Amino acid sequence: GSNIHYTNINYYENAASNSLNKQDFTQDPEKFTRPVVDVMKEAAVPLK
Amino acid sequence: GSNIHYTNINYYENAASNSLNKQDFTQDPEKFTRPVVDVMKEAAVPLK
Amino acid sequence: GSNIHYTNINYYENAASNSLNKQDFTQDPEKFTRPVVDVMKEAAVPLK
Amino acid sequence: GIPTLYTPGSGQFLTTDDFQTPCMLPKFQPTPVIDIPGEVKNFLEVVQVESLVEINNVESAEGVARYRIPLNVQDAMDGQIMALRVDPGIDGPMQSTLLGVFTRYYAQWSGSLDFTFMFCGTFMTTGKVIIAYTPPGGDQPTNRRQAMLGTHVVWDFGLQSSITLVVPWISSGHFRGTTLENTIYKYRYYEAGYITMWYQTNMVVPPNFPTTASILMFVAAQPNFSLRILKDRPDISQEGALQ
Amino acid sequence: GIPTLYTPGSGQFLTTDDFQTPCMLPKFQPTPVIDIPGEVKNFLEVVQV
Amino acid sequence: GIPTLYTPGSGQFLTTDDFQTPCMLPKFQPTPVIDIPGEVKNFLEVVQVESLVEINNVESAEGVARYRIPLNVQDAMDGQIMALRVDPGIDGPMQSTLLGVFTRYYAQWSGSLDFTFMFCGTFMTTGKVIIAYTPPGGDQPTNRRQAMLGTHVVWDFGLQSSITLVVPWISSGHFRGTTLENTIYKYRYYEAGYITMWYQTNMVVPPNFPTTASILMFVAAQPNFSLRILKDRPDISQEGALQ
Amino acid sequence: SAEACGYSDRVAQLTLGNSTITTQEAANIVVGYGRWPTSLRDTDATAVDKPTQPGVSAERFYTLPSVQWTNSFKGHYWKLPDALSELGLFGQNLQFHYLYRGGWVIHVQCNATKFHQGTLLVVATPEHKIQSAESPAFARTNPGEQGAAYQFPFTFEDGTALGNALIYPHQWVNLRTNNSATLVLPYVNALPMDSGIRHNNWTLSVIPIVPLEYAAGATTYVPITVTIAPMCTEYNGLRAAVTQ
Amino acid sequence: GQVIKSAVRSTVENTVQSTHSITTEATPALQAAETGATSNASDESMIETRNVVNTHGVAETSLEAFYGRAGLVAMFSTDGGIYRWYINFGEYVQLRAKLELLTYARFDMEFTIVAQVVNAQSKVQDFNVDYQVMFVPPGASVPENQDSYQWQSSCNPSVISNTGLPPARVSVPFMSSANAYSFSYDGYTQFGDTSGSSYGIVPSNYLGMLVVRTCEDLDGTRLRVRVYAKPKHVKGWIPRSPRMTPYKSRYTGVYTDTTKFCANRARITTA
Amino acid sequence: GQVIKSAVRSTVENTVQSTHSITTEATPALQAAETGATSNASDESMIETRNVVNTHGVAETSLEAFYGRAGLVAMFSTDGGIYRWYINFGEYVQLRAKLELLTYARFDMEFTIVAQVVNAQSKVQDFNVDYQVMFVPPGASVPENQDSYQWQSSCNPSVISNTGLPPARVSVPFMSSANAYSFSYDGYTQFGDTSGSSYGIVPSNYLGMLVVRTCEDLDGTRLRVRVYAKPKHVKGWIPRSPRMTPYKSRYTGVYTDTTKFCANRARITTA
Ligand SMILES: CCCCCCCCCCCCCCCCCC(=O)O
Ligand SMILES: CCCCCCCCCCCCCCCCCC(=O)O
Ligand SMILES: [Cl-]
Ligand SMILES: [Cl-]
Ligand SMILES: [Cl-]
Ligand SMILES: [Cl-]
Ligand SMILES: [K+]
Ligand SMILES: [K+]
Ligand SMILES: [K+]
Ligand SMILES: [K+]
Ligand SMILES: [K+]
Ligand SMILES: [K+]
Ligand SMILES: [K+]
Repeated sequence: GSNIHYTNINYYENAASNSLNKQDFTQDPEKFTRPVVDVMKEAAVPLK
Repeated sequence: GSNIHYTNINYYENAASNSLNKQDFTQDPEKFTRPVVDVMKEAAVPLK
Repeated sequence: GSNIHYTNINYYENAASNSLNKQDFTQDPEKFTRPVVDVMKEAAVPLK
Repeated sequence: GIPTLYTPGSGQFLTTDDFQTPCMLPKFQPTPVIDIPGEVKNFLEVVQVESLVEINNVESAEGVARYRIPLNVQDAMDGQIMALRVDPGIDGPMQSTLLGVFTRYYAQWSGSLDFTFMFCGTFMTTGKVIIAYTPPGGDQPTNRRQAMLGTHVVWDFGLQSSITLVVPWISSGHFRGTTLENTIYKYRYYEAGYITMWYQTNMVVPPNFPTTASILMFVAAQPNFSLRILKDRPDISQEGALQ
Repeated sequence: GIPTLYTPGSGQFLTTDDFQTPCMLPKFQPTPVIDIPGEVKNFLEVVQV
Repeated sequence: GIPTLYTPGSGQFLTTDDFQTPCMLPKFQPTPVIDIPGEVKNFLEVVQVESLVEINNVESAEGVARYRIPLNVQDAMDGQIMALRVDPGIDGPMQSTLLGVFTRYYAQWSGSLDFTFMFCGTFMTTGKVIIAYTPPGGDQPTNRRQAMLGTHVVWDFGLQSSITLVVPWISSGHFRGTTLENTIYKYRYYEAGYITMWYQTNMVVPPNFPTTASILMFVAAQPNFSLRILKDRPDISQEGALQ
Repeated sequence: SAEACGYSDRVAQLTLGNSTITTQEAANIVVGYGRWPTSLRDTDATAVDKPTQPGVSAERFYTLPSVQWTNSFKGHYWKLPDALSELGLFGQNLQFHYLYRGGWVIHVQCNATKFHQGTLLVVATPEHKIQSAESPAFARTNPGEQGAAYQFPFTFEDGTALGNALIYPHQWVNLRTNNSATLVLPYVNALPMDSGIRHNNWTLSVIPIVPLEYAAGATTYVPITVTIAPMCTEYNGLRAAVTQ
Repeated sequence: GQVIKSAVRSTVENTVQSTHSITTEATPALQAAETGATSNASDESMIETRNVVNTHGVAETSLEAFYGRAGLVAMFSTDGGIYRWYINFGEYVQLRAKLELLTYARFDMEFTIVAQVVNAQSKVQDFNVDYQVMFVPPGASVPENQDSYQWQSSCNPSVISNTGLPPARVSVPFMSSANAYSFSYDGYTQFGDTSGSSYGIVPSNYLGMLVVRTCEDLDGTRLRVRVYAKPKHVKGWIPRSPRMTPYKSRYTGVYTDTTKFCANRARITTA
Repeated sequence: GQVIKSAVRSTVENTVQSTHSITTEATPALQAAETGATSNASDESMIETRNVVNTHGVAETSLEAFYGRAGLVAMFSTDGGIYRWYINFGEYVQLRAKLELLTYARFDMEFTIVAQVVNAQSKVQDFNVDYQVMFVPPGASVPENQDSYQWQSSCNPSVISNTGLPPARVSVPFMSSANAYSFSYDGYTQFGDTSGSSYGIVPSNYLGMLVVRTCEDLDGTRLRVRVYAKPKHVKGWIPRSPRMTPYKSRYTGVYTDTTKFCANRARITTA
C-alpha cells in the first residue's frame, strides 16, 4: 500500500503545481443513501 | 492559491539569478487617486 | 559488502515503487529439514 | 553542478504518474470554495445507493417495461419467477445500474450486495415469495427445493412493500474479477453465483382484480464493498472525433 | 552521481516559468535605489484612478 | 533549477540496478498477507534439505533405477562399490539434486556437504562398508587401503538404516568455482576431491535371500554452506518462443 | 412513539406561510443531500447589495394544474424556478430581480384506491437537461406551470438510464403504500446565486414505472397534483420586471 | 442545515459474528423503497455471520484516484503551420463520460502535450522541430498565420518545446469564474435568446483556446499534436446518473433513443 | 500451530574445535532417512575440527537477491502498427523456471521496456518514434487498430515514450485477487468443465494485457519491443522441486518423458 514515510516538499509557488492529494478516504454515504427526515432503525418496520 | 510552504533556497551568487518576487500585494492608491493637501471627507461636501 | 550508512528515503506514494528490500538473512531450515514431531538428538540413535 | 545519473523511465509519460510541475499561472488566486450540498469524496458513496436492475431483458420488453419482474396468479405450485447471475460487472441486467457502471470502471471487486425488491400490486393483492442466493460450484438451481438450500429470504407482501436479500460476500479469494470473460482469461473462475426467485405460496387477488402485478428490483453495494484497478468503461466508445 | 529520473516538461520553455538561472555578470553591483516619488506596486492602484 | 552534471551510466539499463520508480497504480492497496505454512526467506534453507543423487548413471540404468547403488554378496575382499567427484555444481549425478540445481544458479560455493546413505536390503541382510572423502591433489583412490587414509566413516548395517559421511570443507580458498570447465577458464584448479565406497567386510545373507540389494544416496549442504554470484542455470534453454 | 420505536409515521403536515398541506399516507420525508435550505453566507456571497427576503409572501405552497395519469402516460416534469415564475409574489420577486437563491418543499399527490395498482417515481434532479433533440425547444426546456410530458422516459430525456435516477433525491408513490411524496430541497448551483429566468436548478419528474391498473369498473380518472413551496429565498439586483 | 453527518473511513466495514434471531420485535429484512432510502439491512441481520476484520482499503475509488490520471482531450494536425483548438472536453468520449459523473467539481489540471512530424500521407517522420503552444484567453487576438505578431506572446502564456524533447507539461489552476466547473447545466448561455443551440452549455467552462504552430516553416510536412489532461486536487458535488447512450455531438449531450441498454436473453427465469 | 522455530542468521555457521570420541553413548553418524528428516550429523561430530570464525554471508541466496533482477518476459514486433501481448511469463523459460521454484509468492514488479524500429528484413533503424504501451485489464475493450478510440486511455494506465529516450520503466504492485501468486495449481479454471485445456492454470495470475502501438504510422517499418520484469519485495512459500525437463508449451508444464537427467558414464566405480 501507501508508504508511511516519503518526501512531501512543494517546489512551486502555486498549489496547482502540487502532486495529487493523498487522503483518499470515503465518508458515511447517508446523505445519498438515506436522505430522510425521520430515522428508520434497522430493527423496526419502516412505516407505521 | 500560493503554497504556504515551499523551497526557497538561492543557488546563485547574484540576486539577479533569483526567481520572481513572491509578495504581490497592493497599496493604498491615495497618492494617485487623492493627491490633495486638504482632506475631503466622504460625508462632507468637497468645496466650501 | 553492504554499506553501514546510505540514503534510504522513499520518493513515491506506493510501497511498490520502493527499491529492493535490504534484509537478506536466512532462517533455521528445520521446517524443511526436520519437520518431525519427536525430537531426535544428534548424539542419540534416531529410532528405538 | 551536483553529479547525477539519470535512469530508465526518464522522459517517459506515464498517464498515472504524479509529479509536481510548473504552473501556467503561478500567481493565480481561484474563486473561494462555497457551500454546495452533496459533496462526494469517494465513489463508494455512490455504489451504495440502490438503482433499478434491467431484469426483464427479453425481446417482448421495451424501455421502462424492462425494469418490471412479472408476477401472476398461479395454478400450480413452487414455480420460478426470475433468475440472474449476481456478478455486478458482467454484461446483462446489472450493467446499466449505478453499481454496474462503476464496477465496470474497475477490474476487481469485493463485498456483500444488497438486492431489494418492492412489490407494486394492489393493496388487496397478497403473496409470499422466496428469494435465494446460490453460491458457486454448479448451475443455477432447477427448482425451489434446490434453491432454498442456499442463502435466502421468504418475503410476505404487506404494508412494508419491500424486502432485502443480502448476497453476502462468500468467495475463496478476497476479490473477484469484474468480468467472467472466458475465451482469453478464463475468468469464469470468478463466477459469484445466482439469485433466483420462486413463488413460496401464490399471488392471490380478489374478484375482477388484475391477475398480473410487478416487482421492481434494486441493487447496491454493502458497506464492506470495494473496487480495485481502474479501467476504461467498455460501454463508452466512438468512431471519429465528435464535432 | 545521485540517481535521478527526468520527467515530462523537461527542456520546455514555458514563458511564465519561474526558475533561478546563472547570471551573466555574477559579481555585478547595481546602482543604489534612490528616492523617487510615485512608486506603484500593483496596477490596481492605477485602475482606481 | 539546481545545477547538475549527469554522468556515465546515465540512461543505461543494468538488469541488477535498484532504483525507485513511479508506480502504475499509486493508490492500489493489495490483499492482506495471510498465514500460509512453509515460508522461505533464503534458498540456503532449500539446499540444506537432502535429495537423491542420480548416482548409478550408466547405460544399463534407466529412470528410477539410476538412484540405486548396487550392492551384492562378494566372493573377494575389499572391493569397490562406487565413486563420485564431490563437486556439487558440475555435470554428473549431482546436477539434478536440489543442492546441484541451486549450485548451478551460482558461480562460487563454500561449505561442508552432507552425504547420507540408506541401506534398503532385508532386515536379515548385514554388512559393513567404508565411505571415504579424498581431498584433492591426485586421482581417485585405486583401492580401499589408499581410500581409508582420507576422511571416512565405517558404516554397519543395522536398525538405524542410514549413515552420514560429512565431506568437510577443506579448501585452499574460502570459495570454489562451481564448474571445473578447463578448456577456457582452467577451473579444474578448484576440484574438491572424491567420495568412494568400499566393502569393509561383505554383504551377507541367509539361504535363498536376494544376493543383491540397494543403497540410496542423499546429499545436502551443511550449515556453513553458501553460494555467490548468480548466473543462469545451464539446464534451462529453448529454441524459439513458446506458444 | 415514532421516534421511540424508530419508525416513520404515515401522516404528515407541512405548514409554510398561509398554507398547510396534510397527507395520511406518506412515506417519510426526503431532505435532499441531507441538507435543509440555508441563507447565503457572507463568506460565499459576491453581489454587494442588501438582498430582499420576501418571507411568507413567497415562501408558501403553490399548487400547479393537475396532470392526468392516462393509459399512455409516460411521465411529466416541471422546471424550477420556471414553473412558479408567474405565480404569486415568488414570481414577482423572481422577475424584478436579476439574482435569486432558494430551496424548495415539494409535495406530489396521487390517490387511487386499494383496488388500484401503479407506481410513480418522484425525483428532483439537479441540472436536468432535456437534450433528446438536436435543438431543444424552449417549450420543452421551460414548460412553465403546466409542465411538460415526457417523451423519452427510459433515457430520462438526457441519455442516462431511468433506473439510475435514484441517485438524485426521490421517493416513490406506490399506490398500495402511499398517496404522496414529499421532498425538501436545498439550493444547488456552482454559484452563490443565479438568474431565475435563465437557469433552472432543479427539475421535478413524476414518472410511471409500473402502469396504472385496477379492478374492472373502478374509477379510471386518476390525477397527479404537484404543490411546491419556495423556502429560504433571497434576491439581489433589483430592476424592472423581466421574464425569459 | 446539514442534518446527516459524513464521518470518514479508511477501510470498508468489518463483519461481526451474529447468531440466530426468532422474534416479532426486530425485522431488519422488511423495507420500504418508497421512502427514497436505500435498505439498511446489514449482513449480520440477514444471516449468521462470522467475525471478519476487513482491512480492504477504499483509496482507488476516491475522486483523486478515479480522476487523477491523464486522458486524451485533443488531437490534430497543423494546416499552414498552425492549428486553433477551442478548449473543451467533448471531442473524446472517455474523459468526457468520467467528468459527467459529477454535477459540479473543482480541480487543477496537468496538461501534457505529445507532438511529432508527419508527412502528407500521415506517415510519421524522425524530424526534430520546435513548436509553440499559446494559450489565448477569450478577448485576446488569435493569430491568423504561423508568423503573426500575436506569437510574441508577451502576456499570453506560451510553452515552446521540441518534438525531440520529452512531452511538454504544465499545470493550470481552477480557473472558472464560478466556484466550481459544471458538467450539467439546465439553462441558456444568454438573456434574450432561447434558441436550442444556446441551451445546455455554461460559458464559464470555456477558458479560451490553444493555438499551435511550428516556430519555423516545415517543408511539406505537418505537426501532429495530442493534448492530454489530468485533473488534480479534485473536489466534487452531486453524483449523476452515468451516460448510458453513445455521444453524438461535441457540444451537446444529444443522443439516439433506445429501447434497451443491455442485450436480451431468452427468458427472465434463465440466468 | 507452528512447532518448529525459524530464527534468522546473517552469516553461515562457525566451526568449533572438537576432539576424539570413543563411546557407546553418542552416535551422531547413525541416521534414519525413513523419518523424513535430513541428517543432523555435524562436522564437529564426524571428524576432529578446528575453530573457524566463519563470516561468510548469506545475502546472495535470499529471495530478494535471487529474484531481484530483470529478465525478459516478452519480445515482439508490431503488425499494422499494433501488438497485443497477454501478460504471462511462460514464453521465455529463464524467468519462468526461477518462479516455479516457489509454490506461492507475493511481489511487486518493475517492468522495463526497450524498443526500436526495424525494417521488413528485420534490420534495425536509427529512427526515433513515439510509442504507447497501454495496460488493458480484463473486461476493458482492447483496441483493434493503431488509431482506435481506446488509445485515449482515460482510465487504463498508459506509458508513452520514444525509441530515442532511455527504456521506459514502471513499477506495479502485488495485483492478484489472491493473497499470493501461484506458480503451481492442481485444479481447474472453472466449475462445470474438466477439459485438459482448463487444467493447471490459476486465472487470478492473469492480470490483463499490454497493447503497444506507435502513436503515428511508420512508413514500411515496424516497432520491435522487449519487455523485462523484475520481482521486488518478494515473500515466498513452499519451495518446489526444480524443473528438470525442457518446457514445450507457454501455458502448460507438459514435457517429454526421459530416462535420465545427467549424462551416462562408463561405470559407477569410476568418478
Ligand atoms: C501554455 C501551455 C498551455 C496549457 C493549457 C492551458 C489550458 C488552460 C485552460 C484550462 C481550462 C480547463 C478546464 C475546462 C473544464 C471544462 C470542460 C468542458 O466542459 O468542456
Ligand atoms: C502502463 C505500463 C505497463 C506496465 C506493465 C504492467 C503490467 C501489469 C500486470 C502485472 C502482473 C504481474 C504478475 C504476473 C505473475 C503471474 C505470471 C504467470 O503465471 O504467468
Ligand atoms: Cl461480460
Ligand atoms: Cl457468462
Ligand atoms: Cl561440468
Ligand atoms: Cl571433469
Ligand atoms: K423578511
Ligand atoms: K475495517
Ligand atoms: K427494517
Ligand atoms: K444497503
Ligand atoms: K558465523
Ligand atoms: K544420530
Ligand atoms: K545435514
